[PDB]
Amino acid sequence: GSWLEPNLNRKKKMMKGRPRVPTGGSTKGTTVVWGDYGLRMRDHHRRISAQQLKLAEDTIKQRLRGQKYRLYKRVACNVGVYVSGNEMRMGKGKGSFDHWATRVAVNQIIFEIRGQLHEQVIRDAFRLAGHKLPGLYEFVKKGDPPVVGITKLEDGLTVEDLKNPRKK
Amino acid sequence: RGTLWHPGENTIMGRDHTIHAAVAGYVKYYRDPQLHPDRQYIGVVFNRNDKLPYPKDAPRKRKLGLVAVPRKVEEVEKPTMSASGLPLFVTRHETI
RNA sequence: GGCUGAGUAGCUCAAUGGUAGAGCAUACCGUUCAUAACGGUAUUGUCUGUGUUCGAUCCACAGCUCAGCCACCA
RNA sequence: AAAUUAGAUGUAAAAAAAAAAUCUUAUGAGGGCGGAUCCGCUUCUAAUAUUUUUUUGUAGUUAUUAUUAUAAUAAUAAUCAUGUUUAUUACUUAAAAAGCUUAAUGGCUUAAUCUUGCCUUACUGUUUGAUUAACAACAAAUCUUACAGUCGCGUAAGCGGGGCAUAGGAUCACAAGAUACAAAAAGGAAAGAUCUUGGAUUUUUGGAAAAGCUACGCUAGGGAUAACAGGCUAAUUUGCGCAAGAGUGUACAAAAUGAGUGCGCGGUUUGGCACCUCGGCUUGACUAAUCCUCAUGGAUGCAGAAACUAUGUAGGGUACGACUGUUCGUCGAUUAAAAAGUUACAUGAGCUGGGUUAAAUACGUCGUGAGACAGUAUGGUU
RNA sequence: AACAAAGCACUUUGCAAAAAGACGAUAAGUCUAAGUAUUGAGUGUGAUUUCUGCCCGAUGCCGGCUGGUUAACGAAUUUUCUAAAUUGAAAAAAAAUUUGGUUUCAGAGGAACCCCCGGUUAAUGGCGGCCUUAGCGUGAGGGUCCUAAGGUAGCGAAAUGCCUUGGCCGUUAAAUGCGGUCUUGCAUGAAUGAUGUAACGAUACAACAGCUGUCUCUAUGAUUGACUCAGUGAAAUUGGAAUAACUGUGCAGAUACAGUUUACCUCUAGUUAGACGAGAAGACCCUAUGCAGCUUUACUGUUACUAAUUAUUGAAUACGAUU
RNA sequence: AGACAACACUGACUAGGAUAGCUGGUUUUCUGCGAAACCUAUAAUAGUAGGCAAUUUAAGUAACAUCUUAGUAGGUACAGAACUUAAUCUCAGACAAGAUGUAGAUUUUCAUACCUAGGUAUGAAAUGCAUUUUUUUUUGUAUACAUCGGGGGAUCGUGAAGAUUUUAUCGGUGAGUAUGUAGACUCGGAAUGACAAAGAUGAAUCUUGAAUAAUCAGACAUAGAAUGAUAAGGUUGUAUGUCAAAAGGGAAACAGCCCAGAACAAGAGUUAAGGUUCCAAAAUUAUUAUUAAGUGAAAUAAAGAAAGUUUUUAUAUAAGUCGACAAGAAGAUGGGCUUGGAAGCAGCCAUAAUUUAAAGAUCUCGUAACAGAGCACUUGUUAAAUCUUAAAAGCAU
Ligand SMILES: [K+]
Ligand SMILES: [K+]
Ligand SMILES: [K+]
Ligand SMILES: [K+]
Ligand SMILES: [K+]
Ligand SMILES: [K+]
Ligand SMILES: [K+]
Ligand SMILES: [K+]
Ligand SMILES: [K+]
Ligand SMILES: [K+]
Ligand SMILES: [K+]
Ligand SMILES: [Mg+2]
Ligand SMILES: [Mg+2]
Ligand SMILES: [Mg+2]
Ligand SMILES: [Mg+2]
Ligand SMILES: [Mg+2]
Ligand SMILES: [Mg+2]
Ligand SMILES: [Mg+2]
Ligand SMILES: [Mg+2]
Ligand SMILES: [Mg+2]
Ligand SMILES: [Mg+2]
Ligand SMILES: [Mg+2]
Ligand SMILES: [Mg+2]
Ligand SMILES: [Mg+2]
Ligand SMILES: [Mg+2]
Ligand SMILES: [Mg+2]
Ligand SMILES: [Mg+2]
Ligand SMILES: [Mg+2]
Ligand SMILES: [Mg+2]
Ligand SMILES: [Mg+2]
Ligand SMILES: [Mg+2]
Ligand SMILES: [Mg+2]
Ligand SMILES: [Mg+2]
Ligand SMILES: [Mg+2]
Ligand SMILES: [Mg+2]
Ligand SMILES: [Mg+2]
Ligand SMILES: [Mg+2]
Ligand SMILES: [Mg+2]
Ligand SMILES: [Mg+2]
Ligand SMILES: [Mg+2]
Ligand SMILES: [Mg+2]
Ligand SMILES: [Mg+2]
Ligand SMILES: [Mg+2]
Ligand SMILES: [Mg+2]
Ligand SMILES: [Mg+2]
Ligand SMILES: [Mg+2]
Ligand SMILES: [Mg+2]
Ligand SMILES: [Mg+2]
Repeated sequence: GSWLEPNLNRKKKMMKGRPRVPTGGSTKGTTVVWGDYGLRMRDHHRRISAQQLKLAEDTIKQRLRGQKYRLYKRVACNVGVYVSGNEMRMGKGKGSFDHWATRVAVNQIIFEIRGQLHEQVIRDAFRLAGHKLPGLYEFVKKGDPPVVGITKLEDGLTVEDLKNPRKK
Repeated sequence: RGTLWHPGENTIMGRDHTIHAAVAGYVKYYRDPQLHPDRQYIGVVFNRNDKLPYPKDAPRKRKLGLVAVPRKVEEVEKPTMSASGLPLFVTRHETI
């Protein structure tokens, strides 16, 4: 399949579910692993659609067309959103399939890029995509520390210091 | 449904894999790697302080479970005539 | 549980103890100066099984399936 | 591409001996001491386990090599083998899958699977303890024990009251057997009683033999459920704004224009919920997201004029007529312009009743029919 | 526009004791009728002109077999219990047979309805398709499937047309209307009659001329009420009230709560914005193992009516059928 | 015409004889205790029965509740990528030896042709750097023998043959202690809650006997879910509480929120939540900072913009920061191509140089094309002794 069209059956309906809310000190997906730069969702956890991610990719390609680069996608659309008729009355079972989506936690990388482009050009492309994606996004470089919740582990800060009851 | 736990010391398993108690003791959940390395058993011990699985070399711990009562010494007293003066049984024999 | 009818070639229909047929729907040929008509031929074979008789589409039994009314219907 | 067969882990198999310690056990020494086998403390011996532990020993046999005088000693290699090598035996061989009457989950591989032998306990009666007192009651249920009776398999121990587990409804009546209880004067019997057994889309499955219309309708209730309005919400909208800028604009992103989008306001349209059960005329009030009139910025795309866009601003105005029941909408002709919205989609104890609109009637369609229809038509106590 | 109606058509009625039809807890009997097939009754249509086509399969009715089925009746069968007798058994014994009483099983033959055959549309009712064509369209034409038969004549955006304000024409300065016309008529159609005129209509729709205070746009005048004095003297209604405005709140629309604002006390004539104003359980929807009337191939029943037969009630002959 | 048959007619009036699981009503005081709106069944779902269970007061208690200590059952949050699911990324080869050549130095060892045991030559090795190597005409070790076809090229090549080869191409396979994903993934794994034992505490709260009810649309709040649209004062479970049936203080007003459970009085009494300038009981009480917008002050409007302001952390400065002003800003050279024309400045390709105090084969205007005016960059003058620039955060617009 693909990252926008999974190899799943549309007939089997899926519950709404909720994005992952790490409350134990997890840093999964909060670091650039493949490319040199990334696009991080820094405000809140959402459920992005396959149509909103496809538009974000076209925006980056439209801005970086005619140049050498390598775009990695760190999210996959594997959540079937079944929308019942907004004109229908409550009940009578679940709704029909509408589109594919993906749940993303806070401070997680959406895209990554690696190329000989200037830092400014990549920033503009990511900014244009952040305006067309739901939420607020941030430019991230490779090597910066991970993020535990909404707190960056900067200045030698560790995960054990965030768990220590004594902080003052 | 199925043998998640297996019958152990002083326990029996039912047709539907239900584990019962075979004696009057105390329930114990344990694992016996000597008998089977991938099974967990349920047993019943007579002493609350006992610990299973018992060592394979120690003598079996078992209770009598019987009460002593005077034996019946009733000897042959079968009569032949009823209270109505009738024979309690008549014996016939065929001859050829 | 009880009783009765029943189907034959692709399609539609005959044949009752004795050959297993007719018509049609393609095809080939013949006829005609030529065409259309017409004529001839060809296959596609008795619902299935068993039994009775020298001999069975045919009579007897069982079943498939269709149909008649039944039996139960606490 | 898809037929059958053969394969697809590794180790071990002469034999050990001995010292202490860490626990754990013992119906071992009938240990000792407090209260033989009861109990919490207790030494000793023994057993299991654990240390990588302190080690000692690791031969014999066959062969090779070296020294020594065919044997002796040392080192190295091989060594399960008195046995039909197709060896055998023990241990090990992830998970899933296959199999186990049937879906799915769990479980079984040391048997609940497979193969084979003999069998038919897929037995009769009574009965124990449970399902933290089955199903949050009762009942029909589920698992389980014991005793008596007498059968099967097995060397034996022992196992068997159907199936690896979880998916098949009573009474009454009826029918087939048994029991010997009662027998409406008496002797019998009939009809009853007890035990066993069978036939159920009794499927509204704790178990009625059961089709519709009413707009001619009635009563008791409910607003515990609807339509109008109000309320909450805002998917939607024929309501708007901002942000970013692919693109159009001969050139040049932002004069104008603005794909698919993102962040919002607002409560006008069609909707959701269920807290609660029309238009016109007359006469206003209010909002400003502005049709005209006033001031004004930008406008390679502001020469002028006119218009475009935008910023202030709601004082006043926004008319007449034809069609339609119409708000809406179409059109004619004027005008500086003939813009919108809220107020119970303002206003019916102020009017109107054309629309919708009970009884009458016809038409088309649907219905076997009575009748019905978001249908159409004439009429219909405000 | 509905009913009736003259006219039209169909079914029925032979009168010999009752013509049919209607009435009669149910009869005698009455109306029909002191009538007789040109009479009476029932059904539909609705003067007249021009017309009324196709289908008897389904449903209903009518006719018909010495047929099939066939309740009662009934040839042939069969059983429970008990009394007595016989046989058997004669051991602790039933059991079997015949007769009496008692009580069951049982069906060759044997009615109508029904099955089967035929008839009937101004009886209830029904009156389809799919391919191909002289070149694209259009089908005189041809082939094929199905049905009882496939909507004929005529009419046709209709009182019937959802799409729709159908296309065109005329009418208006402007036509969702009206009239004419063409057709593919969602869903026209021939006595549930089709169609075209004369005459008729407080029917419904549209147009023209005239006329007007209907209107642009109202004004004046008259009488009776309204108003004041005198006389007489109601009613609906009313939990109690010292009964303002705004925003908010809240069983979700406040004179009465919160906050702020404003207002001296009390009447009269006007007015109807609110008091979710009053009145009417008026109106809608839902509920009740509540009702009523009506319908039918709902369930369960009763009748008209049809068929057989004991009895009242006795016979003769012929023929046919089972054999 | 369901028309009329004397208020009434889809069947009058009158007398006699009903029911209503429905609505409404049910009358004095004091005192004690005190629910439920859940489960199961029902021709039921507005009803009812049986349970749970409110009450009465007698028997019991090794009762019940709570904590402590020890033990047990079970897999949620979390976390992780093991098994399973979706998608994505990287790798598919490493070493030792051997062999194969090349320029050497002409020293040593070794083998042969010789000469006469030494030299004479001849070669080979030793030696340094290349070089071949996982199925190869290259074996071994260690490893998953660690990869196979299709398609696009370059070679050899035959009477057409496709043997041999290449890919920063496709698919598959193998490997990864690589990245993510979770209602039907859980190897790891809480707290909480549940069961039972002993002990202690406590307000009898518990069980049983006898007697005997009500209730069976619940609402909201908080947390976490399903559903809806990650809307509803929406619908539907779970945990906890309140209201219902609870007054009182606080939240302006307030069924459900924060406190606290009203037998009646007295008190500048002691406190909770909450508050203390005035309405209005109590501070115009102290300390350190921020804001200038009445922002705000008891119901947070968003993204976003910006010489608002403060603070922090870097950084510039008499080697003159910052700003302005004066001049310069070259040359090979109109780079090559393209084009009617392309001269830095339509487009395409290249953009190692050179000489300078510096000067992009050219950043923004301009020309038909040149020219021309600016920029980057460079020197100089003016001039700051806490005074430059940027980023982040706080409060504001
Ligand atoms: K965004
Ligand atoms: K009507
Ligand atoms: K509700
Ligand atoms: K008529
Ligand atoms: K016919
Ligand atoms: K007929
Ligand atoms: K006929
Ligand atoms: K008969
Ligand atoms: K016609
Ligand atoms: K009023
Ligand atoms: K304020
Ligand atoms: Mg129970
Ligand atoms: Mg007697
Ligand atoms: Mg039931
Ligand atoms: Mg049940
Ligand atoms: Mg309600
Ligand atoms: Mg200007
Ligand atoms: Mg003025
Ligand atoms: Mg209104
Ligand atoms: Mg009003
Ligand atoms: Mg009239
Ligand atoms: Mg006529
Ligand atoms: Mg008569
Ligand atoms: Mg007529
Ligand atoms: Mg008889
Ligand atoms: Mg006969
Ligand atoms: Mg006719
Ligand atoms: Mg007719
Ligand atoms: Mg007076
Ligand atoms: Mg209000
Ligand atoms: Mg008051
Ligand atoms: Mg008035
Ligand atoms: Mg009031
Ligand atoms: Mg009527
Ligand atoms: Mg009437
Ligand atoms: Mg109390
Ligand atoms: Mg409760
Ligand atoms: Mg029932
Ligand atoms: Mg009720
Ligand atoms: Mg686990
Ligand atoms: Mg609610
Ligand atoms: Mg209540
Ligand atoms: Mg309170
Ligand atoms: Mg206050
Ligand atoms: Mg005080
Ligand atoms: Mg004070
Ligand atoms: Mg140029
Ligand atoms: Mg150039």
